[PDB]
Amino acid sequence: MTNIRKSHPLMKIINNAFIDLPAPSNISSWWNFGSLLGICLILQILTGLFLAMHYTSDTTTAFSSVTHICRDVNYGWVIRYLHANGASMFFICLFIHVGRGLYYGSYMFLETWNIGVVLLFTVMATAFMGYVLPWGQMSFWGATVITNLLSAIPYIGTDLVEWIWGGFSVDKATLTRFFAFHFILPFIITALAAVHLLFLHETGSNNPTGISSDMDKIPFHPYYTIKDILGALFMMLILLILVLFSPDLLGDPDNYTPANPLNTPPHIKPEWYFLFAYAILRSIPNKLGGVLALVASILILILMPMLHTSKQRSMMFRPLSQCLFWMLVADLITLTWIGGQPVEHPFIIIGQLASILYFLIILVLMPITSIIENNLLKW
Amino acid sequence: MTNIRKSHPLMKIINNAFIDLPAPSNISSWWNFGSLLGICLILQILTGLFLAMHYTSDTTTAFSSVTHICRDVNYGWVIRYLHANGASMFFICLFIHVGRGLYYGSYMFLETWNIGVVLLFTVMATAFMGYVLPWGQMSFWGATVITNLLSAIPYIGTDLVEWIWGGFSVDKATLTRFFAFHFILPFIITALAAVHLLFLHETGSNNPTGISSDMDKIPFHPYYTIKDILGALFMMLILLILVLFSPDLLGDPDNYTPANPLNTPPHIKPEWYFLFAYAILRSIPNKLGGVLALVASILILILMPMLHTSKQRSMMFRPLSQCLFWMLVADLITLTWIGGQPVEHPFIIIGQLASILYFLIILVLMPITSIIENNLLKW
Amino acid sequence: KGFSYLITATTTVGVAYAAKNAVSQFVSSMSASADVLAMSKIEIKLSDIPEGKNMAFKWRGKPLFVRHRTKKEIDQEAAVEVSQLRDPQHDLERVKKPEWVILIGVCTHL
Amino acid sequence: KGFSYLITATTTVGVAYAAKNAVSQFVSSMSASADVLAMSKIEIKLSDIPEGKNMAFKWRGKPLFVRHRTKKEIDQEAAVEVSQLRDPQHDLERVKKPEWVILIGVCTHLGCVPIANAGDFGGYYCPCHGSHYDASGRIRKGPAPLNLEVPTYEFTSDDLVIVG
Amino acid sequence: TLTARLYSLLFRRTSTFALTIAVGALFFERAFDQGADAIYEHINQGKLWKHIKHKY
Amino acid sequence: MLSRFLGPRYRELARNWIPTASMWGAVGAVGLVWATDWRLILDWVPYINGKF
Amino acid sequence: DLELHAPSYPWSHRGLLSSLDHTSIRRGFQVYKQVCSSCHSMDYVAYRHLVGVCYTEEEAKALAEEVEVQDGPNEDGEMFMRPGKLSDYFPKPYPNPEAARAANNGALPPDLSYIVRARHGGEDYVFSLLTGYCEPPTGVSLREGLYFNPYFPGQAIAMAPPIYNEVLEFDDGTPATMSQVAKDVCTFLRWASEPEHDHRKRMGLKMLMMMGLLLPLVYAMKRHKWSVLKSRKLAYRPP
Ligand code: HEC
Ligand code: HEM
Ligand code: HEM
Ligand code: HEM
Ligand code: HEM
Ligand code: FES
Repeated sequence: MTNIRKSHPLMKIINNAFIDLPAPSNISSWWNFGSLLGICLILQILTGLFLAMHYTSDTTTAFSSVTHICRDVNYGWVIRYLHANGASMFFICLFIHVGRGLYYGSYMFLETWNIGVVLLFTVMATAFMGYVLPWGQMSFWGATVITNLLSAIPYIGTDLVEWIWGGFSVDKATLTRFFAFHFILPFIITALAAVHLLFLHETGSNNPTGISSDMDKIPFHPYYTIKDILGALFMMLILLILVLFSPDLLGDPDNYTPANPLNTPPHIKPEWYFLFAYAILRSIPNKLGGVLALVASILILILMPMLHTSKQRSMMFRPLSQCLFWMLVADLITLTWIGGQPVEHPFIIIGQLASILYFLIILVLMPITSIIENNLLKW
Repeated sequence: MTNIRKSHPLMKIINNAFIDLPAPSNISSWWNFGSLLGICLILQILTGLFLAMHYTSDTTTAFSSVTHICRDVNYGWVIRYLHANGASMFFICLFIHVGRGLYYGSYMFLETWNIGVVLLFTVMATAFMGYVLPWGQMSFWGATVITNLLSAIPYIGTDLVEWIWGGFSVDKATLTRFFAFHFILPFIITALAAVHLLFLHETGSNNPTGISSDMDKIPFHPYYTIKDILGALFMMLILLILVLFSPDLLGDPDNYTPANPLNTPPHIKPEWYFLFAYAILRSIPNKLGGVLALVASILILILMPMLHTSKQRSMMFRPLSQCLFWMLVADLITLTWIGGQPVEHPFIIIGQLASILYFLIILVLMPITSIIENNLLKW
Repeated sequence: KGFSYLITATTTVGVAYAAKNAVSQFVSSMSASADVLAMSKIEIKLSDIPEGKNMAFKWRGKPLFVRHRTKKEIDQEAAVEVSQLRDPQHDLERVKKPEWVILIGVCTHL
Repeated sequence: KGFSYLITATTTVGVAYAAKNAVSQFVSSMSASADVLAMSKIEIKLSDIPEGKNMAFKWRGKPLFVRHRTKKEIDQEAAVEVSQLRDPQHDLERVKKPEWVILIGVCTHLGCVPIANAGDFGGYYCPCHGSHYDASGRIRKGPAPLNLEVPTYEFTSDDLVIVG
Repeated sequence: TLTARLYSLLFRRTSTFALTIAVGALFFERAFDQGADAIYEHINQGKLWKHIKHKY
Repeated sequence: MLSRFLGPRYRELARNWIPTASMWGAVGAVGLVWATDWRLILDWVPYINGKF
Repeated sequence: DLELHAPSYPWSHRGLLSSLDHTSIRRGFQVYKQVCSSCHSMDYVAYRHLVGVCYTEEEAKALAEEVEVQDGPNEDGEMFMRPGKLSDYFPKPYPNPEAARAANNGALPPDLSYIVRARHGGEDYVFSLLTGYCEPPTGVSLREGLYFNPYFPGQAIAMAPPIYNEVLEFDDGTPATMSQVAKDVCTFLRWASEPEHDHRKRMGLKMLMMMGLLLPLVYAMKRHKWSVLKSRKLAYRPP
C-alpha cells in the first residue's frame, strides 16, 4: 500500500508543487505576492469570462453592451468593476513582485527571471487590449496613439500598423480582433506561469538573507498555505474597498463617453500602470528613440542578472545599494506622476531627468555601488 | 556535461513524451488517430481564433459577421470552411479513436479511459455551442430543441433551462454566453488532453496483439513521429478535399437562412455527429427516459472496463466477439441514419430496435460472448 | 482544543457566508437580465375590446391575436369534431375563456 | 545517400511551399478587409461647403478637413509669411485650388483641438502647444515638426473634388 | 553518378541542405504556380474573366 | 563573456565555424526574402521576377 | 405530400475543376437587376464584388450610379438622396419586411445572397422551379393568388411567373428564351452564394497536385526510416 498523495500522478505533481515543497522558513510577506498574482489571474480568468458572455465586440454595441452589463444585468456592475480594479491590483502585485525579485537577488534564478520578463510583456499587452475593449473615448484614442507609435520602425514599421489595425485606422476589425486576442492571451499567461513555477522548483525559493537555506527548509502545506490564504484575503480586502466604495477611482472619467473619431479628449493618458513608460516615451523627442526606450524600459530587467557584481546576492546587507534601490522606486513613481501631467514646463525637463536617472541607476549606479561595496568588505 | 535533451527541466518532459518515449514496435495505423485528434484540435484552435477575429456575437449581426467572413475578408472562406470541416473530421477521428480503444482492449488503462470519456463530453458540448454560433435557422432551432430537452429533469427542469438560455428563449443572452463558453472550453480540452497523455505514459501503450510490449519498445523519434506526420498528411488530404471540393457536403443548407424565431424548418436534424444520440433520444417515448438514455449512451463507455471478462486483453484473437463489435459499428451507423430521418412509421420501430440492440451488445451480448470463448479455449 | 477549533469554526463559517454570496452573484449573473424580464416577461393584455375583435399585439417576439370569440363562434368551435381535426386538441381543452381566446399570431407551416 | 536525401529534400521543399502559402493565407486574412479598401478609395466630396468655412469628414478613417477658403482668403494666405517658419509651402503649392484646401486631420505633436475655421493666426490655433496651423495647414506660430500632410487627389472638377 | 556528385556537393552539409531547400522552393513556387494556373485556365477556357476581358 | 572567451583556440574555432554560420545567415536571408515575397530583391532576380 | 426533387442538370460549373461561365454571370446579373430585383433583394452583395467577375470598373461605376441609394444625415438634419457608387450594396426593393409582405399577396421574397446555398438541391432546384410552372392537376384548386409549382414545397408558391419567353433583351444579343434566362440567372445566383467558386476550385487543383507529390515521398520517407524495423530478422539462441 502506498500513500495516494505521493503516488498518484496528478497528486504527486500537486504534492511536489504546493504541499510538501521544501520552502525557507524566513520567507517574508513580500513573497506572498507570488501566489496573489495567480489568484488575481484566476479571478481575472473568471470575471472576464462572465464579462465575455455579455459583451458584443462591435463598435456600435460595445459601449451599449458595457452599459447593459453595468445596469441591466443581475449583479453585473460588481463583475465589471471587479475586472477593472482587479487589473489595477494585478499590476500592483506584479510591480511589487518585480521589486522583490530585484531586491533579494532572485534574478540569480535565470530561467525563472526570463520567464517572468516574458510574463510581464504578455500581461501588459493583454491589459492594453482589454482597456481597448470597452470602446470609450480614452480607449479609442489611446489605442490610436499607441498603435501609431509602431510607425517609427524603419521600412516595415508602416506596414505593421494597418496589419494590427485591420484597416486604415482603429475601427471595427481592431476592436473585434482585440477582443479575440484579449480572450486568448491570459491562457498563454497561465501556461507561462506554470512553466515559471516549474523552473522555480528546481532551485527553490530565495530567502531574504540570500544565502542557501537548504538546512532550514519547512513543508509548504501547514505553514505557507495558511500564510498565502491570509495574503489573498488581505488583498481581497483592498480590492473590495476599490470596487465597492470608489470603483472609478483608478481610471479616467472620459472613458465613460462613447468613442468618437472626431474629438480628441482634452486629457490623454494610458492607464495608471502604463504612465511610467509613457513618461520615457514623451521624454525622447525622436519617435524611434521613444519606441526603443519603451521596449528597453522593460527589457532592461534581462540585463539585471549580468550586471550583478556584489558578492552578496541579497540586498539585506547592502545599505548604499538599498538607498539606490529606493531612489529607483521613487524614480518610477516620479515617472508615473510625470506621465499623468501634460507635457509642459517644468514637467518636460523633470521627465527627461527622471528617465536618464532611471536608466543610469539600473545600468551604472548599481554595479559601481556593488563594486565599491565589495572593495569595502575585503572581497 | 549532459545532453540538453535530458538536462533542461522543460526539455525533460518533451523528450520523455515524444523523443525517447518507449512505444510498442507493432503499433498499427489505428493508433495514429491519437495524434490526428490533437493536431486537429490545434487547427480548431488556430482557425477558431481567426473566426473570433471577425465576429460579433450579436443576434442582429452574427450571421452578417459570418457572411462578411466568408465573402469579404481575405481568404475568410478558407478559414471558415476549414474550421467547420475540421470539427466534423475531428469527430470522425474521435469515433475511430473510441473504436480502437474498444477493440484492442485499451479500456484496461482506466484513468486514461475515464479522462477520454470526459474529453468526449467536453468536445460534444463545444461542437454544440459552435453550431449555435452562426445563428442560422437550423442553429437556432436545434439549440432550442436540445436545450428544451433539459426540461425533462424533474423539479429543477424549467429553472435550469431558463438558466442555460440566459432568459426566456434562445436570444441575445444565449448566443453571447455560448460564444464565450465555446472560447474557454477548448483550452479545458487541451489541459485535459495533457492529463490524458500523462496518465497514458505511465502504462506505455496497448499494441494490437494486446500482450505487453515492454520488451519490444522502440524510440519514438525516428519512428512514429514520421508515421504520425504521414497520418497528419492523410488527414490534411481528407480535410482539404472536403473544404476545397464540397465545403457544405456535411452540413444542412437550411442553416444559410437567417435564424427566424417564427418559422420552424421542415427538419430539425442536428449535425451529423450527434444524431447517433439524438436518434436514441427520439426512441424513448418518455422525455426524462429519453434524456437519461441519451446521456447513458455516452456514459456506457465508463462501464466498459468493468464488463470485460475475456481473459485476453485484445480483440485480435476473439472472432465471435469481433462479429459482435462490427455489429455494434453497424448499429451506430444505423442510429445516425435514423436520426437523420424523420419520425415516421418505418423509422420509429427501426430506431427502437437500433437503440435496444446497441445497448444490448455493450451490456449483455459482449460479456456473455466473452464467457463463451473462455469456456471454448479451456479456461 | 475547543478554543482553537472555535477560532477555526468562526473563520470557516464566515468564509462559507462570503463564498455563497460570491458564487450566487455569478449564478444570478447567469440568470435572466433585467431587460429580458421586462419585455419578454409577462406583458399584461387588455379586455376592454369588443366582441369578435382580434386585438393586434406584438409580444414575446411574435404577434398576439387575442380575439373575443362570440357565442356563435364558441358553439361552432365546440361542435367541431376533434377527431377530423389535424390537431388532437378540443376547443374547450385549448381555451380557458371560451369568449376570450388568445393565440400567437404566427401560423405554423411558415 | 544522395537518393535518400533527395527524397527528403523534395519533401522539404513541398512542405515549405505549403507552409508559406498557408501562413500567408492567415496573415492576409488578418490584414485589411476588402470592404475597408473599398471605403479607402476615392471619396465623394461635393459642393456643400460654402466659402471661408472649414468642415470635416472621416475619409480613410481619419478626420479630414476640407476648408473652402474664399478667393479673398486666397489673397489673405498670399500675405501669409513663409520663409521664417518651418514649412513655408505656399498654399498655392499644396492645393491646386486654394479655394478648396484639404488636409488629413491629426495634429502631429500631440495637440488639443486647434480651433477650426479661420483661426486667429490664419486658419487655426492649436491650444496644447504652439504651431497653430495656418489656413493651408502649415505651422504658423511654432516650429512643430510638420504640418498636417495633404492627401493626394485626382479632383474631377470644381465643386466636384474627389480626394482618395 | 549524378546523384553521387549531387550529394558530395550540396547535401553533406545540413546548412547547405537548407540553402538548397530554400533556393529550390524559390523556383518551385514559381514553376508550380505557373503550371497549375496553366492547367486551370486550359480546363476552363473561355469562361474565366481573364479570357473574356478583351470584349469590354 | 570576458577574457575567458578571448584566446587563440577561440579565434581558431571562430574561423572554423565562420563559413557555416555565414551561409546559415545566407539561408536565413533567402528564407526571409522568400517568405516575405520581398520585391526589392525579387525584381532583380531571373525567372522568379516574372511572378509580378 | 411528396417532394419532387430537382433532377441533376449538367451545369458547366458542375465539374470537379470547372468554374462558372463568367459571361453567363454577366447575362445572369441583368435578369436579376431587371426582373428579380423588382421584388427580391441581394442585400449581402455590393457592386464592388461585381467588378472583375462579370464587369469592369467603369461599367460597375455606371451601373452603380444608375440606381439611387440612401446616405446618412446631411448637414441639415435629414436624409439626402445620392446616386450609388462602388461601395453600395444591392438596393433593397422594399423599406422593411412588413412592407415586403404587404406589397405581395402576403409572402416574403427571400434574399438571393444564399438561396442556392439554402435550398436543398441548389441550382437544379431554382432553375427547375422557374421552369416548373404548369396548370394545376385536376382535383387541386389553389386559392386566388396562389400559383402551382411542383418543385416548391407544398406546390402553392405565391410567385407570379417571373420568366416568360422574351422577357428582356440581352446586351450581347443571345436569345431571350426562358430556358436561357433561367440558366444564366441560376449561374449568377450560384456565384452570389459562392463567390470563391473559381478560386476554391483553383486552390483544390493545386492541392490535388502537390499532395499527389508529397504523399508518396513522405511515404517513401517513412518506409525509408522504418525499414530497419521491417528487416529485423530476429534469432533465438538459448543454451
Ligand atoms: C427572377 C430571375 C427570380 C428568381 C431567381 C426568383 N424570384 Fe421570386 N418570389 C416572389 C414572392 C412573392 C415569393 C414568395 C413565395 C414563397 O416563398 O412562398 C418569391 C419566392 C422565391 C423563392 C423561394 C422559393 C423557395 O424554395 O422557398 C426563390 C428561390 C425565388 N423567388 C427566386 C416574388 C417575385 C417577383 C414579384 C414581382 C419577381 C419578378 C420574382 N419573384 C422573380 C424571381
Ligand atoms: C490577464 C488577466 C486580465 C487582465 C489584466 C484584464 C484586463 C482588462 C482590463 C483592464 C479591461 C478594461 C476594463 C474596463 O475598461 O472597464 C478589460 C476588459 C475586458 N476583459 Fe479583460 N483582463 C484579463 C483577462 C480577461 C479574460 C481571460 C477575458 C475573457 C474571458 C477577459 C475579457 C474582458 C472583456 C470582455 C472586457 C471588456 C469588458 C469591460 O471592459 O468592462 N479579460 N480587461
Ligand atoms: C504572470 C505573473 C506572475 C506569476 C503568476 C508568477 C508566479 C510566481 C510565483 C507563485 C512565485 C513564487 C512566489 C514568490 O517567490 O514570489 C514566483 C517566483 C518568482 N517570480 Fe514570478 N510570477 C509572475 C511574474 C513574474 C515577473 C514579472 C517576474 C520578473 C521578471 C518574476 C520573477 C520571479 C522570480 C525571480 C521568482 C523567484 C522569487 C524568489 O526566489 O524569491 N515573476 N513567481
Ligand atoms: C474543440 C474544437 C472546436 C470545435 C469542435 C469547434 C466546432 C465548431 C463548429 C462545428 C462551428 C460551427 C461552424 C459553422 O457552422 O459554420 C464552430 C463555429 C465557431 N467556432 Fe468553433 N470549434 C472549436 C474550437 C474553437 C475555438 C478554440 C474557437 C475560438 C478561438 C472557436 C471559435 C468559433 C467561432 C467564432 C465560431 C463561429 C463562426 C463559425 O460559424 O464558423 N472554435 N465551431
Ligand atoms: C480530445 C481528444 C483526445 C485526444 C487528443 C487524445 C489523445 C490521445 C493520444 C495522443 C493517445 C496516444 C495515441 C493512441 O494510443 O491512440 C491516446 C490514447 C488513448 N486515448 Fe485518447 N485522446 C482523446 C480522446 C479520447 C477518448 C474519447 C477516449 C475514450 C474514452 C480516449 C481514450 C484513450 C485510450 C484508452 C488510449 C490508449 C490507447 C492505446 O494506447 O492503446 N481518448 N489519446
Ligand atoms: S500641440 Fe498641435 S502642434 Fe504641438
